[PDB]
Amino acid sequence: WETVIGLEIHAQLATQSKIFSGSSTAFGAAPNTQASLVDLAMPGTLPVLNEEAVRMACLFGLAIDARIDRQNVFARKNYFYPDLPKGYQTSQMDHPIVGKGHLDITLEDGTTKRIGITRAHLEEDAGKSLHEDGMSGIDLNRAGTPLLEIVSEPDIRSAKEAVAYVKAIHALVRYLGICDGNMAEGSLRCDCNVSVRPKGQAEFGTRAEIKNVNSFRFIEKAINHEIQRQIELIEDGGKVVQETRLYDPNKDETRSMRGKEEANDYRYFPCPDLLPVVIEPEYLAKLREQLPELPVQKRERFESQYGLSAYDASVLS
Amino acid sequence: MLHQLTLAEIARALADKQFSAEELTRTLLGRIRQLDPQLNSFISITDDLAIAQAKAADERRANGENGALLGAPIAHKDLFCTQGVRTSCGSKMLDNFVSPYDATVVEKLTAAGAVTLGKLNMDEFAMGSSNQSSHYGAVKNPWSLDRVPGGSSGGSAAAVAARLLPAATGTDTGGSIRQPAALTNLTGIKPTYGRVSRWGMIAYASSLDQGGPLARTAEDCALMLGVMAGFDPKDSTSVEQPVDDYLAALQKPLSGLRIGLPREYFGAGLDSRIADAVLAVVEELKTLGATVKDISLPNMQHAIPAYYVIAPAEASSNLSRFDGVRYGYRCDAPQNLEDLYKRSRAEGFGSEVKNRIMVGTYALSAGYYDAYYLQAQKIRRLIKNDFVSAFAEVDVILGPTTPNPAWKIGEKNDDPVSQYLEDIYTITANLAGLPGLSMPAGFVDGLPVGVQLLAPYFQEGRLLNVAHQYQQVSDWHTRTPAG
Amino acid sequence: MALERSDVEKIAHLARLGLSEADLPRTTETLNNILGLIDQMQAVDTSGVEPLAHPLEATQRLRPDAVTETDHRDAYQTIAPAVEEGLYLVPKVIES
Repeated sequence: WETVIGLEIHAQLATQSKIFSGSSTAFGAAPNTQASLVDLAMPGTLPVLNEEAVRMACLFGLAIDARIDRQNVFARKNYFYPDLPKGYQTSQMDHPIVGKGHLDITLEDGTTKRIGITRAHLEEDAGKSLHEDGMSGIDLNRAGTPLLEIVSEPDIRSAKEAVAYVKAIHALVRYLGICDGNMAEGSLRCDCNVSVRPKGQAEFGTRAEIKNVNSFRFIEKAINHEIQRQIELIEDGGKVVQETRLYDPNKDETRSMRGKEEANDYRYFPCPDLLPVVIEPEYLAKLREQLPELPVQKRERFESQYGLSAYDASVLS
Repeated sequence: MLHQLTLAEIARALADKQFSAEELTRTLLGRIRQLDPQLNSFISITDDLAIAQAKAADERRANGENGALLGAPIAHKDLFCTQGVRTSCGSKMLDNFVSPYDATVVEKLTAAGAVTLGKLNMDEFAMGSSNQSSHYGAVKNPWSLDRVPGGSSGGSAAAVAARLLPAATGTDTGGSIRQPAALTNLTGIKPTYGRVSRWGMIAYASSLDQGGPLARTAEDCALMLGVMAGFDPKDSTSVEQPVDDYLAALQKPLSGLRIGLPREYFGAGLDSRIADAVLAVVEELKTLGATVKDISLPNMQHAIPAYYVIAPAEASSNLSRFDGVRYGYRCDAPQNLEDLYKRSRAEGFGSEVKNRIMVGTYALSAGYYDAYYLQAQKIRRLIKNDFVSAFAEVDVILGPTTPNPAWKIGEKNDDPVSQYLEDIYTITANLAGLPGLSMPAGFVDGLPVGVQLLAPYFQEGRLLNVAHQYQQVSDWHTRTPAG
Repeated sequence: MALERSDVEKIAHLARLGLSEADLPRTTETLNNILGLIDQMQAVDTSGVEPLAHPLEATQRLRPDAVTETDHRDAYQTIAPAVEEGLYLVPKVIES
């Protein structure tokens, strides 16, 4: 058996004002309190890109050792949903902020393997529905919040490797001061594109996308219980269908949220209101000088030059 | 006797202490509400805000502060958002929508010292060039009650031409200002893309939309453009440029100014009458002391399809926000969420907007994208290239505006072939993002026709300059008493 | 270049449109005419040349992380058709 998985990590950037709006980010139980004129998607209103957002973006791009493009254009992800105020989600399809990087992930049992990251673009969040009371209520308190969608290359294999990769992303981003890192508050989220295939045949093994995974333990358990599930499904044959599943830690079972009848056409195209932002090598030249010392190399530097053990150096770093 | 209004003469008269802005606005409003139902050019007339703004215009005029135009009566399009006033764009969808925020253009103009009377009728989201698809009723032309004033700014042109108002605010999306101006013997100017901000201005085609003033004289729309231009930090498409001295740019001679007359502006679509009406203007411009040279545009004919691929596409995304969850009009019986979307967007507007959104979605759909949208954009690029290649020797490119005189109502309104075959010359400037100006050439069968002139980037002062030099040759001022 | 009622159906599903049986033929006809108009551009070669999304060749677009004041509750619901404790009421079930 060969388990080829993938990871789609959404990181919530810690900025005061929203990416295109002027409302605050951090907030408590008060609903609809962080929605100005921009977030309500009023007719005739226009969005303006945040400075520290793209700054932190290309900062992460520099930290991950990726070739940053000179120009990047925001594209539209047109889908209709009550949480989404406008008729399209401002993301990045072609020419993202960050592309093709690599992260040194720390594992156990000897070798410390390197994993690849295909891209890392700027996305946007939507509203939130809660179960009440009847009908439902949509809260745009989190709507308009800047997002960083780090999409990883399918080089990641075992589940433990995946947990290690999520921990490495979390640590690096925490060091960069981009996101809070607290998964409990709902800042750092991720999805997993897990797909297994029997060694020898490129055949069989449909992809399974498990969404909404919180803790590292949840990640590990869900990925395992999905891998073995797919293994059984291929062993029996049956019907290998593409669906977007979810995981609940209570029963440790995989549930299907939506049945994919056909490939969803989001209709991507360059956004006509927002012009492509040009990041010059001078920007990167200043940010590289502003770049903090990476934890993964700082603990190893705590091993090399200063007399210290692996354990205490790591927990110190 | 107060029908002969113009912002220059009105500022001069108010400076002469003849009366207050209140008397002017009350008399003019009196003229409005009496004859309006015959042409139906206005949808709503706010009296309280008008009289308040008039008194404030008086107290401001007392100390003569902050403006070239003080207490000038100007109306706005249903596209521009207004605090307190029902912005609707002239549609069933955006009906009963009182915007909680104003617009940069309305805010700037009012802060400059201009009284707003109310809102005039327009096409649904600037879609259509006939103003017959209006939910509030079709607008009638002051010269011919059986024909159309144009679109998608027919209401403004009809309002100003019919002596109701001295100056109004219009839109430019795909030749939606030049055509109504030409059909109503008016002077319409479109600024370079990025000059006038779009904040508050509801978009139909983001990369094509641009707000421009519409008035009787070039001087008037110069006085308006001088105010309504400039950068706005809230808008991303706005560009920073300091040239805003249009009023002083006048009275500059046409000594040895090169003028381009394209071959493609003379084809099989335009009638000979307007052709002679243009050649007379060219000869008169030669008498003014300007030189004329033949220029070429290889990709001018290919301007018509590409536009109707780019403009709908963007719209199909721009109008995607109109679902009725946050504002506008909501379904009476929403069985489902999908039912809410589909029914609300169904009972928005009829066939025109819906079908154009359909063609837009078809153009943006997976697969057809590269063959249609990308194609149209690259053709647009070729057009820009042709323009920047042409303007290397020619300063201003002149030609005919509308290829056909005004057509009657109840005819080919259901048929879009004639609708599309109208705007052929006027869309090139929109696709290229160049500043344009339509000034009336004369009259055909009692109906007014105009000539369009195009200029290079960020120098509208020159086009309004040749416009002013043109104002010296032949004036059509005494046209107000008839209608 | 050609279209059936189901093409118009799927386009309607994408852009979310309510269409009855009586409106179908006329819409198909007009749409086919429009496509018949746009199809002329395919004759022209477009190799090498780049697309034009925006008329002006503008650059960076930055906005500082400056927080702007927040409005009150009452200003939102004045136009909103559905309101409960400051939230928009919307049907949850999505099918067909």
